[PDB]
Amino acid sequence: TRILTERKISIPGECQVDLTKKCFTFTGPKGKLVHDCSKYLMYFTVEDSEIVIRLWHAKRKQIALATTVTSLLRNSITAVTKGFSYVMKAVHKHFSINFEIKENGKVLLIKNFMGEKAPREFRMKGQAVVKMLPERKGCISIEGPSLPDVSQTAGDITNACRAKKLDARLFLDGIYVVEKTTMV
Amino acid sequence: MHKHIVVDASNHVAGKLASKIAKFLLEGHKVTVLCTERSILTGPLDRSILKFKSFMNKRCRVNPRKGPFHHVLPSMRFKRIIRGMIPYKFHKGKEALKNLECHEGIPSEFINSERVMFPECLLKYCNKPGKKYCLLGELLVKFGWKHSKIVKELTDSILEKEKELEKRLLSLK
Amino acid sequence: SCRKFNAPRHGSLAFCPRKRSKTIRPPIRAFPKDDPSSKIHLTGFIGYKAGMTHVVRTKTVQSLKEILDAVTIVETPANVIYGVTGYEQTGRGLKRVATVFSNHIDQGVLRRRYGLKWEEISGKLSGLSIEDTETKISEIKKRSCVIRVLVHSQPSKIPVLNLKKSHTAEIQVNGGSIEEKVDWALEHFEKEFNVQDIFGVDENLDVIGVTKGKGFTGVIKRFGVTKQPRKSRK
Amino acid sequence: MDFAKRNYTVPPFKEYKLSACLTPTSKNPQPQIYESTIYAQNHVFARSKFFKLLNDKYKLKPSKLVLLGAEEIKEQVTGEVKNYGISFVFRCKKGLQNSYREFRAISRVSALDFLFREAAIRIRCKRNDIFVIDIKELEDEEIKTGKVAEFNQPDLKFPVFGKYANTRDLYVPVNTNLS
Amino acid sequence: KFIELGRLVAPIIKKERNIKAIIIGIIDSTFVVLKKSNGENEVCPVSSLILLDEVYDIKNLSSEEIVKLIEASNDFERFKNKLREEVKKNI
RNA sequence: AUUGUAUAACUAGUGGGCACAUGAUUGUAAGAAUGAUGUGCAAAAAGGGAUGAACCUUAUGAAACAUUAAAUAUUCUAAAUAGUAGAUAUUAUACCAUAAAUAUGAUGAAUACAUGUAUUAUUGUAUAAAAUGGAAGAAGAUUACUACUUUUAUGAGAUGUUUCUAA
RNA sequence: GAUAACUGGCUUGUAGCAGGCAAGCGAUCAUAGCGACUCUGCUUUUUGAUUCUUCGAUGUCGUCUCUUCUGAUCAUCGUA
Ligand SMILES: [Mg+2]
Ligand SMILES: [Mg+2]
Ligand SMILES: [Mg+2]
Ligand SMILES: [Mg+2]
Ligand SMILES: [Mg+2]
Ligand SMILES: [Mg+2]
Ligand SMILES: [Mg+2]
Ligand SMILES: [Mg+2]
Ligand SMILES: [Mg+2]
Ligand SMILES: [Mg+2]
Ligand SMILES: [Mg+2]
Ligand SMILES: [Mg+2]
Ligand SMILES: [Mg+2]
Ligand SMILES: [Mg+2]
Ligand SMILES: [Mg+2]
Ligand SMILES: [Mg+2]
Repeated sequence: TRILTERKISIPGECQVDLTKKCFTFTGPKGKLVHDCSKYLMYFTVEDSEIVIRLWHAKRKQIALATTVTSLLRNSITAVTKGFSYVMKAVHKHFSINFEIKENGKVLLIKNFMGEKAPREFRMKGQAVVKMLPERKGCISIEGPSLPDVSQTAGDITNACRAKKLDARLFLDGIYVVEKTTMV
Repeated sequence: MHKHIVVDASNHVAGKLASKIAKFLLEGHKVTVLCTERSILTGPLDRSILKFKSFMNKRCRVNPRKGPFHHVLPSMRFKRIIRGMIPYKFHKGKEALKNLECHEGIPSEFINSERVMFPECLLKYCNKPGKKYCLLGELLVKFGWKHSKIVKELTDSILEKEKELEKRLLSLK
Repeated sequence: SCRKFNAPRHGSLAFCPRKRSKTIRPPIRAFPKDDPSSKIHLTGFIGYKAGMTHVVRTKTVQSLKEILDAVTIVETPANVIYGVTGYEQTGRGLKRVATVFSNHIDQGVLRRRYGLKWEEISGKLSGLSIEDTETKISEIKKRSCVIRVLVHSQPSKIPVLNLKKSHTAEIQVNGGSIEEKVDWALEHFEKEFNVQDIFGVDENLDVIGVTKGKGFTGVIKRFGVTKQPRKSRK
Repeated sequence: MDFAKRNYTVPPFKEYKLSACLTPTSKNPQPQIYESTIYAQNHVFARSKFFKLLNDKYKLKPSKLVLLGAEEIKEQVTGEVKNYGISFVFRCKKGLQNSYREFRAISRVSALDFLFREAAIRIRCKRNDIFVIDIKELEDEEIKTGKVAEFNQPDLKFPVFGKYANTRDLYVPVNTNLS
Repeated sequence: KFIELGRLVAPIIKKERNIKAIIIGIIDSTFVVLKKSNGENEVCPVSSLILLDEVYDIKNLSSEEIVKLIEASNDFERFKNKLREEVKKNI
């Protein structure tokens, strides 16, 4: 338990940040985000183009939270400058899979998964969209301004499209994430 | 000497505020409570559900009509807390309960009347800082309170809008 | 000790306790949801039960069939509109705002409101002014969310019933706009509407009524309990 | 004791210098004298603690002893905070153990009472169960604990989180600031 | 405001705050050493104090010099002062 | 230490006992059976253990005023939410109304060795299953729980001061 | 009821239901599935041991009809 802990975060010039009491507002070219920081028991001071977070007389369970809330707010800076992109490619054996997109990238429709008649629907989270890729012919890319909406949606397709009641070490049919890069 | 007092119940612990009121009634005053859906209950949300679920199990087996009743509204739930402090069976406690009134949010009559707070019951000055808690009306939505949305809108608009001498001294002497 | 063999219980606990109803025309507890896109239309009616016969019909499945079904007949004369209410939303719940009646009210409603000596009480009373009703309709249009009308029946056209008191009811109006709903209902004062306007063929309904009476009954006809053996006393 | 609610500058325990010997007899007149320092609340409690210590190192029963003289020691305090290191032996459920602590206080009477406050949580024993060996003033470069070494560095500044009300009344109106 | 050597302090309650003190040394995260007006040194926790907005330099001073920087109406006279504001609201 | 001590004559009730503390014999064990020393209930008031024959303070006529013991001070309920610190598990009873072998975490705790591996002390969770709707006395409490000190106050035919009745 | 046959109460030898350690079986592999020699528990559902309440009286075994409750779950539901 040290006396003084400190963390610094350097912002770029194109991403503008202004804060009221215990609330953040990020405005840049590729979108907008707002963040609530009132729940934590810490101090927030915006200096000249840098965010400083200080914390006095903490124990070991409170020291570890200072790094986590730093990296969470660090991701929201780059997310408004550069969007994210997650590429998920479907692998199949003896059957084929068709991808249908409805209402401008808000609904993904999956058909003929292992030869079943009932199609599956998936909604998208807040501030995200899905597009096809005609080049690689077997994958799609989820692109959005914010990271936790994108990374939650890709995890939803992987868990819901697995096969149950059968031997999973033999069948090997699903949708799997290939790469995670930024939009630019 | 007996006074009439309007109390804002927000930012208060639920059990500790009801302790100080029950002595204030037994000396013969009159008191009214506003915004009882914003009191605080300490602890996680997960224990506070388990406590209320055990209260919903007690019912009379022979005739369930003549059994323990479970009120849902945050006004009528706050009245059951204050009744545990007062000897409500004798004549001494029957009189003190006739001077108590609680309400949901802020009604129309009390927009201009002042309010008070208790410094022995506020959360910033009662406990240690940095532990988890929950509200009262947040808990009662899961048990079947039909209307928690309209009360939030009407009260917040109310809480937004409020945020020749020397001659007479010589003549009268 | 435990019970030897398993068996379900006799009777339903959803209807305990069993009491006689307080009125002969029960109110409606629920009404369907309104959509602001669709047209303005009523939701209810009042009728009288007549009898029962049977018809036959066809169904193809290829070859046809002959099915024999039993139908029932309800005799429905027209109904007249004579009032408009309004309800608002509060913190506690729905609360009434105002009530506006028409000018000339039939004596059938006067028989319903005032039982005996209805000629004495109705002659003494008097109506509202122009200025009273112009304030109430304004306070309906600004504060209401649910608008309902008042409908009374016409039992004097069926002389078998020996009835001159007319039953009254409340019927919700599901339509486009709240201000548009009041202007529709003010037009229809003292004007009738038939059964053909609301329901068409192939539309499922709900029926609200009162059952037949059977008096003081035993245990077997009330619940369904198995009798005792023949040898038993008492 | 004006600002605080208990006397933290003059604790109940004090410092007494004791001395005793045996009662003279015919076989042995003029016997040996001993001396020590025990920490207690009065000289009667310090008489009982010291006579039990003389039972263990030598076979001297306390019924045959005689108390010579006991005086109290006080220190002219200036007010500078110093560093102290206490070594002691405490009795617990399983047996005896010996440990070592480092503190920071004004005088060695006050630095002893900061040990009793820490021992109320970590050890959970009555105050008569700890036997103190020695108290010494520590100079620099002997500090073996980072807690003392963190506060010894000069020019310290750190704020305070405000959580105490400034009025002893039953009710105040809303928007009065308890600063 | 911070905790430092020379910070002026007072009792916490808004009444009964007539006497002030100066921090001499820092013991721990929650304990401080003061100097009264009489000259005795008291050890007292932080939770009994409130801070004032003034800092002195005591790096070289003696004992007595820090004590340097530390430092009735009847019923008839309360009849006049009530009378003066009585007419100002009457106008 | 005791103002008396000692000696005769006449006559009633009782001879099914039980409990607490210390220590034993038989029995797998028992609110089981049977002995030893002390004090009680029986035959003993008031105050406290929520309630209870035996637990804890405590000697006796009718009353008034002040001081304490046993036990308590958020509210029912007379009396300061008067201090340092830790506990996340719907935690909290002297007799007293149950929990084990075993497996693993955490401390600005200590000692040995190379920021971490070994032991020791304190402490948390799992192990932990029942018959109408439930018992920290209850409402409820995370500063009303647990550990260790100093002050203030409330509170018994107790103990002091005054009036009156009994050989 | 100073003293048995029936209900209730304290106890758990007997009854029932679980645990800890790991010699071995399983084609090699202790722990997929089982587990010797030993050790620690819970429940009141068999049968005992004792004699606290009832002998100026509390109607015994089994069956028929009917309601409600417990988890140590036979199917039905969700996972590994
Ligand atoms: Mg499987
Ligand atoms: Mg039938
Ligand atoms: Mg017969
Ligand atoms: Mg007797
Ligand atoms: Mg008694
Ligand atoms: Mg008890
Ligand atoms: Mg009181
Ligand atoms: Mg007193
Ligand atoms: Mg006496
Ligand atoms: Mg007395
Ligand atoms: Mg007997
Ligand atoms: Mg029986
Ligand atoms: Mg057995
Ligand atoms: Mg009977
Ligand atoms: Mg009988
Ligand atoms: Mg189970």
